[PDB]
Amino acid sequence: TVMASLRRPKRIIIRGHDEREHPFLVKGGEDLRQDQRVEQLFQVMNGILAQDSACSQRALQLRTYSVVPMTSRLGLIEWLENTVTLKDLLLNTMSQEEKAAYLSDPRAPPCEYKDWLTKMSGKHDVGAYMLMYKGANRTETVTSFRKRESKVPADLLKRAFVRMSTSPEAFLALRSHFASSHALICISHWILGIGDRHLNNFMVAMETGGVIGIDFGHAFGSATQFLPVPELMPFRLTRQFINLMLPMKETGLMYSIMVHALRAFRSDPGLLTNTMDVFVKEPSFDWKNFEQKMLKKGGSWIQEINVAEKNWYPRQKICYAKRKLAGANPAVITCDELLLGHEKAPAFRDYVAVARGSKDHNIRAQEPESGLSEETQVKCLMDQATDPNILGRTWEGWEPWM
Amino acid sequence: SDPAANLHPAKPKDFSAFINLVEFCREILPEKQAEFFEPWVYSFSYELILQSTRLPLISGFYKLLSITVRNAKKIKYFEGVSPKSLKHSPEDPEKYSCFALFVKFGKEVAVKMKQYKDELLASCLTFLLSLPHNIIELDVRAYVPALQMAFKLGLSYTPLAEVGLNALEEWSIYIDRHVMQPYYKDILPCLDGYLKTSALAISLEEIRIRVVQMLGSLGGQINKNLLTVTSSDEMMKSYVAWDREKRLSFAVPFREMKPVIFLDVFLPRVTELALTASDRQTKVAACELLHSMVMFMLGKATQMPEGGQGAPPMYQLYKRTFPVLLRLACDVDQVTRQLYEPLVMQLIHWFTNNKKFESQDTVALLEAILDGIVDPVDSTLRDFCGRCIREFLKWSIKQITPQQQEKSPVNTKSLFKRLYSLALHPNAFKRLGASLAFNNIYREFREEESLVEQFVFEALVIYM
Amino acid sequence: LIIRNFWSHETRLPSNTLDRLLALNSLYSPKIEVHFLSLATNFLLEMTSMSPDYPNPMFEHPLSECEFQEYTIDSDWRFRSTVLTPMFVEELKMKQDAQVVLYRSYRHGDLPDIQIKHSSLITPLQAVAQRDPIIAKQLFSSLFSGILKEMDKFKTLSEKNNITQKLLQDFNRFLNTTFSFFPPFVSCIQDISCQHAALLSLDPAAVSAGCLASLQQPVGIRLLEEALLRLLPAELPAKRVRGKARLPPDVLRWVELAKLYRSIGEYDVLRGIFTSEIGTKQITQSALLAEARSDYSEAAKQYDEALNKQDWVDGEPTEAEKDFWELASLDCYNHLAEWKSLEYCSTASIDSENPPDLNKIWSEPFYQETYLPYMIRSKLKLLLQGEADQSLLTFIDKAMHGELQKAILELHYSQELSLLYLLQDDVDRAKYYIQNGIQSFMQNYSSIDVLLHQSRLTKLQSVQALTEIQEFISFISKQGNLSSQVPLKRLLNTWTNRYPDAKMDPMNIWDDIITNRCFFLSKIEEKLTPLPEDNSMNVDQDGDPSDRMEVQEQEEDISSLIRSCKFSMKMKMIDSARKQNNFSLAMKLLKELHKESKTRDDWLVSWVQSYCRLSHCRSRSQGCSEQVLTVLKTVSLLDENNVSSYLSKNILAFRDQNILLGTTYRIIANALSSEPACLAEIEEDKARRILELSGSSSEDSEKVIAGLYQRAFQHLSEAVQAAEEEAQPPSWSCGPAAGVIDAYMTLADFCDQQLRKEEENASVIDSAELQAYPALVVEKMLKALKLNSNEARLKFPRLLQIIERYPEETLSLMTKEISSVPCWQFISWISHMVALLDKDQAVAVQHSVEEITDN
Amino acid sequence: SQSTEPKYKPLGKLKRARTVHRDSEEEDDYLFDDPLPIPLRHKVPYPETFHP
Repeated sequence: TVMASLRRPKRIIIRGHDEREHPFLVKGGEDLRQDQRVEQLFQVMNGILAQDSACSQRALQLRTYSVVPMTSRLGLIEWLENTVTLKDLLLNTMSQEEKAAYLSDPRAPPCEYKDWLTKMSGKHDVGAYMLMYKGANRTETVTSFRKRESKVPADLLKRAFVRMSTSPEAFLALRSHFASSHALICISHWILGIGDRHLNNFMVAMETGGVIGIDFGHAFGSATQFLPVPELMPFRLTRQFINLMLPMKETGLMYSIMVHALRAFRSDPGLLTNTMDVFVKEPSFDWKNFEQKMLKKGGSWIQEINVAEKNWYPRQKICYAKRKLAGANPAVITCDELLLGHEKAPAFRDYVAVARGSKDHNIRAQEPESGLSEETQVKCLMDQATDPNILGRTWEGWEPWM
Repeated sequence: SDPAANLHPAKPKDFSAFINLVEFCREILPEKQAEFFEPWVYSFSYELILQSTRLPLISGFYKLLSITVRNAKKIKYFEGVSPKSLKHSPEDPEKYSCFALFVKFGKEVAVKMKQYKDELLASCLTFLLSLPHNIIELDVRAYVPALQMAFKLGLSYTPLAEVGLNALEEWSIYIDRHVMQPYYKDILPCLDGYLKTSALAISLEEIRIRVVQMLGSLGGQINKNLLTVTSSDEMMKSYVAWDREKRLSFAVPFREMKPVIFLDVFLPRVTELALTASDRQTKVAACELLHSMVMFMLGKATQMPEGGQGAPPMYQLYKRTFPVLLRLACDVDQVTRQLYEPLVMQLIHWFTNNKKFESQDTVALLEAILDGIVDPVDSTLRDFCGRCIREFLKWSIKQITPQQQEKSPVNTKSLFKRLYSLALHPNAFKRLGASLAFNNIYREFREEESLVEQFVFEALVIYM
Repeated sequence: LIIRNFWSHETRLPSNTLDRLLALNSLYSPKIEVHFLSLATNFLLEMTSMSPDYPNPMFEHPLSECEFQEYTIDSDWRFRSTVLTPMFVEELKMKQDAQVVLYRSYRHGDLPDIQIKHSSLITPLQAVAQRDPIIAKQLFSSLFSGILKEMDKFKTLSEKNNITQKLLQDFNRFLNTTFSFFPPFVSCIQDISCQHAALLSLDPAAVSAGCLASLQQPVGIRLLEEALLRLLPAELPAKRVRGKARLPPDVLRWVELAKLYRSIGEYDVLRGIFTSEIGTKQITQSALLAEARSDYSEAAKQYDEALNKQDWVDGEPTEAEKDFWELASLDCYNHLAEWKSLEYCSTASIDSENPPDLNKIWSEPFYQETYLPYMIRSKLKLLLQGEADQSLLTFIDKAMHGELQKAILELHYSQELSLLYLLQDDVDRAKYYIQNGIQSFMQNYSSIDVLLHQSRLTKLQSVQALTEIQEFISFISKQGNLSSQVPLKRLLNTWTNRYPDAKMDPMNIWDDIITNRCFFLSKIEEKLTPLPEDNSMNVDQDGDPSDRMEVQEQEEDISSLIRSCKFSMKMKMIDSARKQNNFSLAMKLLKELHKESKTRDDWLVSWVQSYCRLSHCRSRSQGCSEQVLTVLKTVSLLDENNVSSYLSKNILAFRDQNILLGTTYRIIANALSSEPACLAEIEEDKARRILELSGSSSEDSEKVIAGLYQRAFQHLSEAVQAAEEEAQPPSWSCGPAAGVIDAYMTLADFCDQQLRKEEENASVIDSAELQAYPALVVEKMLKALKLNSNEARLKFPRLLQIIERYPEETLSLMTKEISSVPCWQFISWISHMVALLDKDQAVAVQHSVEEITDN
Repeated sequence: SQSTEPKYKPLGKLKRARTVHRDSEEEDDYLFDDPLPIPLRHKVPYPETFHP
């Protein structure tokens, strides 16, 4: 079976001598050593979470699948059964009238975003984002982003979970598992500096509601330092995730899970920091491998010529990871990444201002640059994730509306 | 494929004599403290094991062996043979030979008991769970599934529950904790299944009391494994909707208005009651209502929709319903059997018709039959699925025209190719299902002369 | 049937098929609550046959041409049991008149028959609804929804509003007037209210009470959230209405939702609800943060500060905030095992007089639910600890003089009654209460859904405690176990081998188990006192104890064994509490054990090491100054000759004490290096003590740090030398290897952190003393990897990095030492080892890669 | 002595224990080793309330 996705992989089923079937995904022309190393990092994270009492009392574990490279151009990836893409679930939840209008219709948010980029910047390419960054105001961006958010149904995840479940108990269990898995994934991805979290990089377990993260191409600020359109977001906490907990707020279960996981991670960081140090200084992780990977896939269209140029320094990535594993402001870290990568740009000041805040509506701009507690760090992370100023200037493929 | 099927004793009087002898030995043999049974353990066990090996379908040998092993434990016969071949015979070679013979017979019985059922299974489980703790301490895993089956059947058959409880207590008390620790997550879920029935021969109240005491005595570091199976895999299942949309719209008639209700919200509980209900009246009512809803589903699917939209797709619903119908058509009951076997035959005849063909509904029916024929637990369902495959081919080759077969799914060629794939599958039950299927088709296969001259050498090579 | 036809007749049930629903709603009594759904469904569906569309067939066309034959009737035989009978073998007094009945009709053919009567679906639906509560529930809900939706088309707005108000009043009456609390009935009513809008105004108190009684908390939670979302009662915070005493309706729904979520066991949602909605002050947020950080002492202090404060600049807090504060302070005192405070708090609000009258507990329902369990638990714990007071027992006896109070005491606090009687002898009766407790556990566990993990885990802990209670009762009820010492030895071994989970069980379970076990040991010590009223009279009368003091001098009488078992159990509880990040409880238990710890050398050294471990764990989440103060308190007990005398006898305790002291010195040095002027920030005595402990002649801020680092390295090296210097047998399977692995990893981690600190910042000093660091790291990590340490296995690539950085120091050392490690311990880092083959520093891994290639 | 005719057997008091003095008045030698005692809990609401 050919999978309808990027690079068009294929699914094969292997019959073992144990009288069982083992589905696998065959990927050709794609190095997968980075994925294997990231899975090993997640296994180390799982062990650290398992040895902590507060997280063990809630069973906080990241779901890890198997990645095996057999050649520097071919490998095998374990196939998860009874799982679906988050984007696919959101699209299938919508009715025919809703789907056609978002999918194929003028004035739709996928088209309104491009129309707004054309309006605030006389360009039809990647430079429109740069011109909008230099030539737009916070009020206009916030109002336009809210008006664009208002055009997408506000209870897609809730309606989907209602439709799958048969009893209120099943709905409660599915929603709780989804929220806990997403919070753990968000905090673990922020610690590892993983970006490019669009709706096709999340897989939902349709039987239990769990969430799985896939397709780890960027690591340690690669989406904030090397992309033509930078990603100033720690993780994906969009309108649908907030609306899933309809009567309550994000300062409850998700906040508690993130705080507990961050407290577990920050205690004795030696094992984690050493493992990511061994990860970051590798002879097979040269800039050539990164540019080949980013060239093969579309992403933000990094192009054959890179404006940010080669600034690959493994010492800075591990230093930033160690800094954020201590008390540090996420806004400071992303501004440092922007300074490292986007120094020779005409919108550097606007990048820094948008990523830092305004000190009137953001809690992360009223805090010091270091020495933050776990609760304050998680609060700043949520504030930076849910900021309409940052979310209204993102890449079109990220889809900040959903 | 069931071994103890369509088989009768040559001399019915000898079986009655053996049953009377076993029942008499239950009362007489364990008497007198077994002081006098000391020199007869080996002489009894060897002959009983030889006769049981020669005749593996008689439970009386297993019962007699059960009395034999029980009397030995009061004697203590197997308290010093655990080293086995480390020392040849420090005290007595008879005890060592008896130990070795007992070890091998139990492992074979555990391996062979997976196809038995009813009385023969209850006797095999009792015999294996009455074994001394040293033999279980050798390999725990081969005896685990015996404990699980004994507990599951003891949810409805008290003596098996008592035997399993005693075996679990002995294993937890005498076997070392380090070796028994990994298996508790496999054992405790069925005790949880026992405990869940507390809302509704030793009566079940004392069985639940003993289960509670066993759970408490295990300790907090172990009894948490009581929740290992739950909240994972199947336990989440059957809690999800069969279809994300609603297909069966029913307009209840009244003299004033016609309110609309949906009958697909009743389907899971109705099928569950029709399959497994203790009371007979609710089972009959559920079976009748399921028959009515199957008729309603067929009529709604075949009805030309009044609206501009197409026919309502019943693929998801048919796929959940068709496996249940196959199970119901081969029930231990006879009202259910004569109610549902003609239903399955009629469904095959309808889905093999000229009108309803080359569709996903026939595909769903065929894959349901072919999945049932590879059931690794139920053999009656396997037989019935073989008979369904015969009927399917017989009505597929007749109803269709000689034309309208090129590039058409659900054909003779396609059915053979699925059987050929099943036959080459490394799993043991897939090959068994393919062989049973061919054994049910060959009468219809040999009649078509044109079909034979192209389907004999390939089938011969495939089955060899 | 006669009564059914009487009620279905006209002038008693209108046939307008819309007023009939209201008539059935009015025709309800709590006595028939079990069968009410089936009765109402039968009454609704009985009028379906009066429609002209009932007799005619449903589907007008068959699937194809199929001639149906004469009706086939199954053979109605007499059922027999076959599961219990001999196999391969060859009365119906009331079953013959209660045979299987049948409906509809059948017709065989070569195609299925879809041309069926319209009654062939209606009749079996109601037939199976009458014999199953769930099917009746679904049928009633579907019929109600359909009738409502169809009446929406054929009614005006005023009539629709009137009938919805009538339905809401009827549902409020249903929820308020019931005693059986049938789970299908309340679930049906609440679901029907949930799927509609005008029914969303259902009374929250009745919903909460019904869902608490019938355990339909998910249904109640769903109803409350849709009521909070879809209603939008008021969104004006300026309070446009006139000012009055009553609390807002939305916060009442929030309180009920919080109650349901607390009952279901989800404390994170409860904390979020109290943070975002109930809480309106700044002290509440800090108290909730302290509670979430498991710092119950600070949270309780803040709760009392908020409760006694009498002047508010912002404004008077709402009553919901105040009762939440009181309940949370009660929970915090329960968590801290502060029984004397818990008892006051519980008895404080009953009366203004100094002695409270406990009878007023039975006055209000609010007092019974929130104060009674805490008061009972605190008084029982105080009695079981050894204190004397009769208030609880007088209250218990006067309450069981009644019948409702006795019933609701027996329903929940059956274990407490068992312990209370067992204290005051009465061994015979307490068996009845413990059997009642076990049966109530069965009922409560069986009444909980399988999708709720937390409640079943809590009930598992409860049944563990109840089983231990019953086991002790069974042990004490027989006089044979009193004689000799073998049954006491068996019980002690079982008790020390059966422990709660350290990482997974809360402190309440440990507290209950430990208190009950200590009470049982006290009772068995009191029972096994010498028979004469004067001590040692029987001892001098008989001759056995005279010769037992000479031959059996290895151990002492039962008192010494009981004391040793109590000490070991309390130390295990202390370690569990330290692992679960509960520091105040650990401090309390450590002081209580200190009272009598200094009577034996091993007990004293174990207490000192446990204290030091707890203080080391406490230091992690504090500032540099607090770190320094904590470990400065710690350091005064590991440099004493009185315990060094015993440390000279046992080599394991010496190694552990050296490890702990090295850890203390490392913590001091790391805290000082990460914050200059921290020594100046603390008083002169502590600074002088740190200066003396440093051992540096200079008075600057760097020589002291260097001296403390040197002392830490000296103590860690001393510990590793003590471990290596034949401190133990080879000890295969790594039995006592935990301490050796700990010493290896502690020294290796200290030296590795020192090596990392030199690489990060540019070095100006020669630092020639670090030449022994990397070889030490490599060698000790290799022995730790040999001893099967997971941490060394995940820290392996650091050794390769060290080899790359400092080749001539340790390349040959690793090459010699890596050859003895098992080959299967390098599978995880196989990629690094095969990518380190074309480099100069490859000789070390050639043997390993050859070994794994061979295996 | 009032055991009573029925099963309750309500107990007037407890023969067991009743010890008047428990533990050393010294109550643990080292103040420094353990942290200051938690403030004693204080509460003074208004009694005789209806549904508080």
